[PDB]
Amino acid sequence: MKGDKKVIQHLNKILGNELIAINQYFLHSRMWNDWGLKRLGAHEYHESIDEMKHADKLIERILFLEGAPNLQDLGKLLIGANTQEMLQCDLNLELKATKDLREAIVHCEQVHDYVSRDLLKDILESEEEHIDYLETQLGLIQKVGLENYLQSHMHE
Amino acid sequence: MKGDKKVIQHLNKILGNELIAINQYFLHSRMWNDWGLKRLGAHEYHESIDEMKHADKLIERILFLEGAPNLQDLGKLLIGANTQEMLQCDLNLELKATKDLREAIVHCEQVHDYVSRDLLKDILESEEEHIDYLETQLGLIQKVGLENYLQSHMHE
Amino acid sequence: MKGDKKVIQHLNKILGNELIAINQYFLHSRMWNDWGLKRLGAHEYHESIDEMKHADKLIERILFLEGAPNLQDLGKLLIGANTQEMLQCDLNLELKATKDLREAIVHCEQVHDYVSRDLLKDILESEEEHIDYLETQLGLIQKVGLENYLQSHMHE
Amino acid sequence: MKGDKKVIQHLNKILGNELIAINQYFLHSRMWNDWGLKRLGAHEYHESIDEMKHADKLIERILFLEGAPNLQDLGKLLIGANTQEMLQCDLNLELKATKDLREAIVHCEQVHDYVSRDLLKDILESEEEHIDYLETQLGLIQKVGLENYLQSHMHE
Amino acid sequence: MKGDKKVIQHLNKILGNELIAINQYFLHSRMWNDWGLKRLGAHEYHESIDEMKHADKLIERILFLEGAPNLQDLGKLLIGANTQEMLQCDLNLELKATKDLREAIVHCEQVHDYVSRDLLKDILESEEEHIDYLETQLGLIQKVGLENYLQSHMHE
Amino acid sequence: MKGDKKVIQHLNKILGNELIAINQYFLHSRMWNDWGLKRLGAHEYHESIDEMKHADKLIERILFLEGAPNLQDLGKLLIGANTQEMLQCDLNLELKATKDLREAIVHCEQVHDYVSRDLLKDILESEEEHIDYLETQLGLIQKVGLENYLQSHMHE
Amino acid sequence: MKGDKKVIQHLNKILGNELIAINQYFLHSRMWNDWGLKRLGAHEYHESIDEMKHADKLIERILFLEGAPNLQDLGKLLIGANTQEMLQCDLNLELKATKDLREAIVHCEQVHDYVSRDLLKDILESEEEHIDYLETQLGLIQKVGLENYLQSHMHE
Ligand code: HEM
Ligand code: HEM
Ligand code: HEM
Ligand code: HEM
Ligand SMILES: [Fe+2]
Ligand SMILES: [Fe+2]
Ligand SMILES: [Fe+2]
Ligand SMILES: [Fe+2]
Ligand SMILES: [Fe+2]
Ligand SMILES: [Fe+2]
Ligand SMILES: [Fe+2]
Ligand SMILES: [Fe+2]
Ligand SMILES: [Fe+2]
Ligand SMILES: [Fe+2]
Ligand SMILES: [Fe+2]
Ligand SMILES: [Fe+2]
Ligand SMILES: [Fe+2]
Ligand SMILES: [Fe+2]
Ligand SMILES: [Fe+2]
Ligand SMILES: [Fe+2]
Ligand SMILES: [Fe+2]
Ligand SMILES: [Fe+2]
Ligand SMILES: [Fe+2]
Ligand SMILES: [Fe+2]
Ligand SMILES: [Fe+2]
Ligand SMILES: [Fe+2]
Ligand SMILES: [Fe+2]
Ligand SMILES: [Fe+2]
Ligand SMILES: [Fe+2]
Ligand SMILES: [Fe+2]
Ligand SMILES: [Fe+2]
Ligand SMILES: [Fe+2]
Ligand SMILES: [Fe+2]
Ligand SMILES: [Fe+2]
Ligand SMILES: [Fe+2]
Ligand SMILES: [Fe+2]
Ligand SMILES: [Fe+2]
Ligand SMILES: [Fe+2]
Ligand SMILES: [Fe+2]
Ligand SMILES: [Fe+2]
Ligand SMILES: [Fe+2]
Ligand SMILES: [Fe+2]
Ligand SMILES: [Fe+2]
Ligand SMILES: [Fe+2]
Ligand SMILES: [Fe+2]
Ligand SMILES: [Fe+2]
Ligand SMILES: [K+]
Ligand SMILES: [K+]
Repeated sequence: MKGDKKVIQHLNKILGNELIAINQYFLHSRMWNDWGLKRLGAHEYHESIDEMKHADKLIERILFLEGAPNLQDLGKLLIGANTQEMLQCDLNLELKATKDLREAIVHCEQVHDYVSRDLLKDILESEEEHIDYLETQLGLIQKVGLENYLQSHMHE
Repeated sequence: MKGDKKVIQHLNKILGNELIAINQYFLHSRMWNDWGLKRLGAHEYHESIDEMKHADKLIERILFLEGAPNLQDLGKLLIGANTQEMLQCDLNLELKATKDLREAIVHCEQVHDYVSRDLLKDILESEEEHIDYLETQLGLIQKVGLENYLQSHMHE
Repeated sequence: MKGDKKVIQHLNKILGNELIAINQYFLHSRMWNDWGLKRLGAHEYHESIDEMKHADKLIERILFLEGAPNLQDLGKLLIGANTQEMLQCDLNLELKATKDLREAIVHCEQVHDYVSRDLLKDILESEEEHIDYLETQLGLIQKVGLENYLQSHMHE
Repeated sequence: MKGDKKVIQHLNKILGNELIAINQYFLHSRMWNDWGLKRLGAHEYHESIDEMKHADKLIERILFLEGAPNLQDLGKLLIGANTQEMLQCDLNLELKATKDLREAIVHCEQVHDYVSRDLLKDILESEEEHIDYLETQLGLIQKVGLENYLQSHMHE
Repeated sequence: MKGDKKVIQHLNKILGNELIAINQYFLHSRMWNDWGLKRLGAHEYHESIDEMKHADKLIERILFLEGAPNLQDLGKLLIGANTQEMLQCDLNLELKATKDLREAIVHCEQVHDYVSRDLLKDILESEEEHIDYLETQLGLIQKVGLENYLQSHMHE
Repeated sequence: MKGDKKVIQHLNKILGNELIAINQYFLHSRMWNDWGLKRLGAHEYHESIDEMKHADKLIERILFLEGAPNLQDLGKLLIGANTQEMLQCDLNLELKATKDLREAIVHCEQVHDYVSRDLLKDILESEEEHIDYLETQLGLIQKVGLENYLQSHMHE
Repeated sequence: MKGDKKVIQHLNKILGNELIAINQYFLHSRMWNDWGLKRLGAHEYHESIDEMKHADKLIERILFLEGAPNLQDLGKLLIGANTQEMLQCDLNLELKATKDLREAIVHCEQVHDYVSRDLLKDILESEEEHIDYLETQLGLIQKVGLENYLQSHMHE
């Protein structure tokens, strides 16, 4: 079905953010597992999988709308050197992603692509849950202390 | 069955205390959940449900006794800003509530409303369990340290 | 995540309508039970639970957006003295509440809080089902007669 | 297999009556449901489904006989404004349908299309059960009174 | 264990009331069954059984306290002539019986017979439930009309 | 609940498109079954049932909003003579129908009928899935050849 | 455990090839699904998943060896425009990848990193299986014809 060219460009931009998130979260997950922080690693792995699922739905929609999904252009991964930085790197990524999602939704609405809008709203709800998770972890580090917070995420 | 007018006023006063506790504990539960302290949040939620059940029983008794349950007047909620304050606010409210229950029970005994006395003694048993839980939590914060106490209440 | 201050005001206004509904429908449910109209009583109880779940979702959203849920201010309960009045009182409250939901949705759209919009739309769908239930009951009272209508709602 | 042109014309005429009944009865069903008369609504829905099944068998037989099923021409729906009128509209429609079925059966017999006759006879049996149902409800309204009759058909 | 003579007197007085209610409710039950009002007859039968269980517990207590249970003196049965009168007769009996229960509890409390007091409170709780049932049925007759009320209690 | 008159006109217009599609796809389904192309006939039957479900939800929404569902007006069925034409006729109907859905949604949004908007968006999502199916089949005909495509849809 | 720097370089080079293959195959899978060639789509999906698992193991080994996995430098995706081109692009990628694997294995053997050699040998077995699959499909296209080959891969 012939889609709006600007919508497709937006969909491809959201896809680009997912592809960053996939790799960033996967690496952070394996870094935490490597350190023995297996509960943090397991949770970060599931964040990664969520983004893989987002990317898949974006790819399917771009192809239905007769555009070309861009999986070639991989933007800058934000890799931290410790748990506190890793969480904040993820949270910086998510905040930038939600800004792009909101702008894409505005454009879908303007050209009446309501099905793409709905897809993007679904992704956005998930990213806001991710933001909640990240803010909540950083807040817990402050309330319980870094050492306790890491202790609590050693064993699954 | 026409009840004693002052007994009914006592029952409405107990009901008013229940309505404060429902809202205060429900908000505290959701604050704890929002902070990622989900074991505290789940326990406070069950305390809130406990108060909803007390209110229900009082409402039904007031109606049986041909009174008018007052769900309109909501007294002051005591909303803490951190875990220590939230526990102490709940404890302050429980202590005021039990004082009112004791006076209601004196009046029921005086006019021979033994069934209302029984209902109020059941509520009071529950309130003293609530007090024991709150006092114990505050005690545990001093024995294990606030950061340890909060750590132990992160995960269900 | 930092929410829009006027969206948060809108959410607290919707929450305030929910808190009226919880108390109004709970009291009506227990009044119908007390009269032995158990089928009305049970249906109204489940309406009350619906509103408790709406309030919980609003409370959680407000807190995520870093606002303060307002559970302190309780508006006017509309309590009737018979089945016809109680149904019309509920219907009056739902119509007022849907007006506030629509204005809140307008604001969420204006500032691109699409997740809050979605949540309010979900609540709005529920309220329109509540309206449909209430209008239908008032219509059945006209079609079958009041005494028949009440007879059919005596027994669960 | 090449059918008789006038038989196929008869079959298309019966189908056209089925198409009126599907729509008329589906609308009456949803109106009854809308008014909270859910037992009437459910039973009319099932009458609707029966007519859909009649239409299906007629379409398959027309195509086997190398005819062209006519789903384009929709005759006049008879929509009532209250229960008594809706039942009478349905009955009026059934009685016209059975007149057409009988004439179709005569023609099938005359040209030895015995399998078509058998299908039409099966449909006619169902229409006569529909007629019995409708006549019987109208009699019950008279015997038990309209308000009682509607009361008995509120709840499934 | 030697009981207080006046407590035992009180218990025999309560037992006397139980014996009236057993026969009164049993007869009313069989009258309603005989008339084909089986739902009323079944519920009245269960009230009779309740009173039989009360009598059993009073007999057992009197014998433990080394008194002599009095099953010989049967007070006046109030037998109604129609459903309304029968419910009112039952309600008159219950209200008179709760008056004697309260005076017995006062005396139990006065001589520290706290176990007998607890037994009488449990009975009194059952009697207020019986009162609620009877009051509610009389109220339902007013709200739905006598003929509707009886119709709804023909079939179990 | 009194709805917006132009919204109801839009819903009745969507309903009109559903009624065309019901009959068109049902006839196409039975044509495919009659030719022994049973996998195409079964899938087309399921499209037809999807449309009946859309029609049902529209009818229910129109009645709730106190409008009059129009099941009387049946637009022009596009009936093809072979598989390729039938698929294109269906595709042409869907593309016309999504146009009317988009315009109906614009109007719902403008008058704040957010529940009607959500219902139409759900229908639109389904229609775009239908378009995807149709376009894909026409594409497979080109990629595998007509004879291979038909062969693959003989047997369920 | 400190690993050989040049081994880690080899592992990151292998990882770079996995990352290309993941994206290329995932996009080829979804292109096939979009065209209705769903057997090809599912199989290419599972190839993509295989590469994700190769990547994971490489990432884990690199971290264990105190290296930094490189997920940032995504090489050129080879995207075909039709089934034959897509298969050949995949085969070209696999053949380049196996040459890098053989060179990495030589180096692991030279420095006695026999655990790394074993992991690479397991990956190599899988790539050779991937090569066999792809060569076989290209051969079948020649033996059965392109249209037959695609036909056979439409339905799962
Ligand atoms: C460095 C890049 C990637 C890595 C390491 C990776 C890793 C993984 C792993 C380990 C799994 C679980 C496989 C299993 O054991 O079942 C998985 C699943 C999956 N991947 Fe990836 N992945 C990557 C990139 C991608 C991309 C770019 C996409 C899509 C565009 C994607 C789509 C999926 C999907 C759909 C699943 C299955 C999710 C489900 O459970 O439903 N992946 N990935
Ligand atoms: C007059 C005030 C209230 C009364 C009498 C009341 C009563 C009740 C009762 C009887 C239950 C079922 C408890 C059980 O047996 O499990 C319940 C459940 C619940 N209440 Fe309340 N409630 C009140 C206010 C509230 C408020 C203000 C909120 C939230 C802001 C709330 C949230 C809930 C929730 C979430 C549930 C569980 C619902 C479920 O089953 O999923 N309630 N309430
Ligand atoms: C106003 C037009 C129509 C409406 C609203 C309607 C509605 C429905 C609904 C709601 C169902 C149940 C679907 C499910 O939940 O599985 C159904 C089933 C069905 N419909 Fe219709 N329908 C319409 C027209 C037609 C026509 C014109 C035909 C045939 C000529 C037809 C044939 C069927 C058949 C065969 C079934 C399956 C029934 C069974 O075996 O249970 N429908 N319809
Ligand atoms: C001193 C007077 C009476 C006492 C203490 C007494 C006690 C009891 C008790 C303890 C039961 C068992 C109830 C249960 O736990 O389910 C019972 C059952 C019953 N009683 Fe009595 N009762 C008395 C008089 C009567 C009378 C006067 C009638 C009838 C005219 C009656 C009719 C019945 C019946 C029909 C049952 C059910 C027995 C069954 O299971 O078939 N009772 N009674
Ligand atoms: Fe995402
Ligand atoms: Fe396509
Ligand atoms: Fe834009
Ligand atoms: Fe969605
Ligand atoms: Fe995310
Ligand atoms: Fe955690
Ligand atoms: Fe360990
Ligand atoms: Fe309480
Ligand atoms: Fe009462
Ligand atoms: Fe007092
Ligand atoms: Fe008790
Ligand atoms: Fe309490
Ligand atoms: Fe604890
Ligand atoms: Fe609500
Ligand atoms: Fe937060
Ligand atoms: Fe506003
Ligand atoms: Fe939602
Ligand atoms: Fe509501
Ligand atoms: Fe009853
Ligand atoms: Fe028919
Ligand atoms: Fe044929
Ligand atoms: Fe004829
Ligand atoms: Fe037959
Ligand atoms: Fe019929
Ligand atoms: Fe009902
Ligand atoms: Fe008794
Ligand atoms: Fe003894
Ligand atoms: Fe005494
Ligand atoms: Fe007891
Ligand atoms: Fe009693
Ligand atoms: Fe549709
Ligand atoms: Fe309505
Ligand atoms: Fe318009
Ligand atoms: Fe929805
Ligand atoms: Fe469609
Ligand atoms: Fe065959
Ligand atoms: Fe690989
Ligand atoms: Fe290590
Ligand atoms: Fe080397
Ligand atoms: Fe190995
Ligand atoms: Fe490979
Ligand atoms: Fe197919
Ligand atoms: K009646
Ligand atoms: K072939």
